Amino acid sequence: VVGGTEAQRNSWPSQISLQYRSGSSWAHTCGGTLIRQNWVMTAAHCVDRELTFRVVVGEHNLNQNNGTEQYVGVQKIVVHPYWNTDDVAAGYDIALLRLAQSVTLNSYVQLGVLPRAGTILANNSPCYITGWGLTRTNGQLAQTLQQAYLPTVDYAICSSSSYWGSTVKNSMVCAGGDGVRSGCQGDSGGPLHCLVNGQYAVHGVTSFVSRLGCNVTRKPTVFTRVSAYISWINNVIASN
Ligand SMILES: C=CCC[C@@H](O)CO
Ligand SMILES: C=CCC[C@H](O)CO
Ligand SMILES: [Ca+2]
Repeated sequence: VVGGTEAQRNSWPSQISLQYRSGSSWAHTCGGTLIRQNWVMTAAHCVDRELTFRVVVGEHNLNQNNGTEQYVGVQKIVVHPYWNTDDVAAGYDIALLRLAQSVTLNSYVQLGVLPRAGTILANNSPCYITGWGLTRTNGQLAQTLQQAYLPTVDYAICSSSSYWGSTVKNSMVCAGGDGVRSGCQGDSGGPLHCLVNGQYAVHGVTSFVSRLGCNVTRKPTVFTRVSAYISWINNVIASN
């Protein structure tokens, strides 16, 4: 997250860190959202490669022991059937991971709330992006969980020539674009928490940003719209 501030360690309990084994050590690669004690929602492009993955819940500081972490392996990866690695702009950047074990819920580990199917947020709705991703374009990962205010930018506008144009679809949500705050490499798969009816629900899964840079004016961060996949999500967790 570029232009963010450290989050209180118990503000976003559904946030998880997706990591892969590099030889003998583990490295953070993406974010994700705990939606079931044994299910995690993330971006399909985060699990495109065939590597060994593990999920960490109740995490705050990646390099320090917080005394609240839970490490669990991933036994099943269900990528959306229409996902195409070479065409992220086509959408469908979403995947579901069945964890090898059910995590224990507590003050630092909670389930994220999903929106009602087909829900569209009004332009400029209040949302927050969270993650341990790059704090600067071509920079380095954040040690502590970062958060940033990132209001939505509706489709009509986001798909206009002055913004993303035809690269953005109605199955995506755009947020930010003030040239100061944004998601960045390492935040992918993470949540876009939006305040609706006095409650924060996960309306997006971080998908991509501009090739020019992370924080670019008129180039908001693009997210997979969760409300457009509610049926698919339930169908998967119902038969797996
Ligand atoms: C926050 C998303 C970064 C994803 C990049 O790979 C796209 O340029
Ligand atoms: C296992 C801890 C996460 C490591 C990070 O990717 C950077 O050191
Ligand atoms: Ca830690």
